[PDB]
Amino acid sequence: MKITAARVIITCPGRNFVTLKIETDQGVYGIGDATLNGRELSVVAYLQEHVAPCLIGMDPRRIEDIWQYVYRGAYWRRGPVTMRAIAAVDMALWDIKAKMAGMPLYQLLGGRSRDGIMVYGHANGSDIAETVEAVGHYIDMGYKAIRAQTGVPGIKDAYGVGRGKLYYEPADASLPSVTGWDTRKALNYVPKLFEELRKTYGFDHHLLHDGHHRYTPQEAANLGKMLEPYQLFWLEDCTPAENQEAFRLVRQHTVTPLAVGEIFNTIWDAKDLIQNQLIDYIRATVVGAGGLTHLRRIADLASLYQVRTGCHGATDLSPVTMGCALHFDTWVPNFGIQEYMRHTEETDAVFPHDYWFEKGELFVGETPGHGVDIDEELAAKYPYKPAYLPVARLEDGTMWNW
Amino acid sequence: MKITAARVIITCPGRNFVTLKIETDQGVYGIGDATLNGRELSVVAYLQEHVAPCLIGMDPRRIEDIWQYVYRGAYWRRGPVTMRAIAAVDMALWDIKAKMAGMPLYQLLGGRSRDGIMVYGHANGSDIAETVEAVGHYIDMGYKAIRAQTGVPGIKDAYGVGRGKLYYEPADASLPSVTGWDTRKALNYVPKLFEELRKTYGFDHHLLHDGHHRYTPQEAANLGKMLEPYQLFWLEDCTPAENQEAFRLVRQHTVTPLAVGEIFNTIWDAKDLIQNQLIDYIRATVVGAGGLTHLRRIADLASLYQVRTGCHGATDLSPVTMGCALHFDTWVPNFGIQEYMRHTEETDAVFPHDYWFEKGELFVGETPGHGVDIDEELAAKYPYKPAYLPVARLEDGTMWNW
Ligand SMILES: [Mg+2]
Ligand SMILES: [Mg+2]
Repeated sequence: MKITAARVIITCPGRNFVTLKIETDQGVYGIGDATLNGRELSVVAYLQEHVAPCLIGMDPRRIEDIWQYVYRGAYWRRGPVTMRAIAAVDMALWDIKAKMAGMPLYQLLGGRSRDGIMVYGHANGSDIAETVEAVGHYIDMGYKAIRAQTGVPGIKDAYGVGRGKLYYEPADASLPSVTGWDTRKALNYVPKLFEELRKTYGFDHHLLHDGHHRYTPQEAANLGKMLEPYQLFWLEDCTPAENQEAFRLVRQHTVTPLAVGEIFNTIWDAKDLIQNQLIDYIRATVVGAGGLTHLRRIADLASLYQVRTGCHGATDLSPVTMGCALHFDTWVPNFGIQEYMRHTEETDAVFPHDYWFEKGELFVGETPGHGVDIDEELAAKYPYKPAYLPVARLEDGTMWNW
Repeated sequence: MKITAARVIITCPGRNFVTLKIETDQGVYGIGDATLNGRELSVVAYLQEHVAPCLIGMDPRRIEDIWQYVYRGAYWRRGPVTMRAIAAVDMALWDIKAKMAGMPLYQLLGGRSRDGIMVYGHANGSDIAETVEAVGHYIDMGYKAIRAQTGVPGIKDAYGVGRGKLYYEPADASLPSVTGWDTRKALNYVPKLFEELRKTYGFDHHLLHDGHHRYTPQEAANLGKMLEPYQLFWLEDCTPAENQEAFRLVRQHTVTPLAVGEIFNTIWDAKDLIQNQLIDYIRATVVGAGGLTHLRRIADLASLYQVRTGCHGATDLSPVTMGCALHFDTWVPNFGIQEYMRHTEETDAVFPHDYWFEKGELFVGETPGHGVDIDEELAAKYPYKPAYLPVARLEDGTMWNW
């Protein structure tokens, strides 16, 4: 059999989503997510103008060969745009293979290792009081894990605050919004949030915090130690990690669990963080890090050091990615947790899927393939609309890490 | 002053080139290269649909701030497409600053450290005999350094062979050409090429060889040792380097100089190769690794360990890049060598530049800015044409590294 077409579909049912649909001369087709928040059209071009033309005529059953073809063949390796394109192709090909096998994707990966998939929700407030209230709401709904983010007095638009209740939509403008930041103000406030959360709700629930690249290694170590009494599930992306040695000082000084990786796109971005045992959870995703084919390798390397998966799951990852992520989560032995930000009703309608949520857990269905599809007619009713992620600047104007 | 427009210009005067032109309300403008061979339109979209809109209204004098804005602001960091876009912006802004300062770019970087810029040419042949003849031609022309690449009996289309005499144009087709490879055949043949070159021309000339990612670390060590008697200037890209530990075995076993980096896009791709002293020449370029702003940092880190610059200089790097590269080469203290593949007459006409070639050396002119400009009217006469880099497969069909 052969690939007859590899079409890119763009839609904005609440926010932008890019999808690749690989069609065959056999009839069966597969789809994959290619969404890169804030730079969506670069992937559209990468696929439409370069990768797709090469796929025509190839044998879609050869997932590994095609992955290697697009990865090595690009010559210029790795990268956000590059790997999003490769991930889209990979997801679509596994979708096709699962459909042809007549089994839901997780069965092809090795079968079910668990029943439900534990997730964490997103509690945010303008201050500690409001954030505490927010966590209680998730506890009431039956969530086992909750991420808590609070605004900080004196800081403009702290990460994860004021852009949704059951979700967080950062890309809020036609041009990047500028947010503020001050480390000292945050170091003096954040620990108090978790102190209050434990005083109010006890220690039964898993509590998470996203440091969102704001701290230096020493500052992350400082914050990590200050958070130890509160037993967090994890302190995420505490410091920029292009330099994988960045987590060394943090790991040496605190026992607060560490997580990182949502912005990683290849195993090469995390091999040292994993092998040097600097993290507890790897956050790489199916769409961000080259599909099931590559994410499997990242998860396996992590398993050697008891590092677990903690897949990123914000709204900018389409339901196609969540479907693939849940099949992955259902099988992977070293599963840790799955981030779950709820999509809009319009998004769910455009991307019919076989996965549901109940009492703090996500469940993948038994539909052959990854269980997700795209209603092209409905998708066409929501035109693309430019939306950027914010940028952060220190009080003196210094460009920082949002 | 403010940026009034950031336009992307596409042209194909012999091959594809993408250029960014930043215009200001002051009148002065600057241009930068954004060409990514084989994936050109992905960068066009990255710039046109995402980055350019953000640049409007910004102060072009703030080179560092804008670099940080586009680098950190993208959120998804690093990458071939990402850094090509950033490099284009950076080159254009330095072009503007140099013009405003009324000085050729090298003066702003710290002034002249040398007169001419030593380059190396590209000698290739279907076999050793023809390649030897080719090296002699470059020696006759006054070249001080020559890269020698030979076809290998039993191997289909060895790297750098059969696609030009004074240059090598890999992107030779509407779809990726498939070349063959066999390591044992090459290991048994390549050393003989250099043995013959030294027997024929002696040891006065610098001789280079591009391993082009074909070998494993152990095989590169083997080849490196076999090449020692011939005193090569360098053995380049001997083994894939996404894993920076890949050069360890090679460095431990041979004293043949090593070079790597044409496909790198950030200092993060080379920090360990440099700090662990695994290479002698870093090949990163102004267009591949984020402009003058970032390449300067890469060169400086290299200098700490006496590693020198050996900028990649194939035809897919436009004259805009060569102009910036020569200003960089003229100033940088740890300059090693500059690769020089000649552009077509049409390309030189579309990109008027003040640099020239003479008896083995390139020279940058004194024109304010980086000395290069683009004739938009002429550029419009050469429409974009899809062209891909080849892929390599082993004899059994295994996707390999071209
Ligand atoms: Mg995060
Ligand atoms: Mg090379």
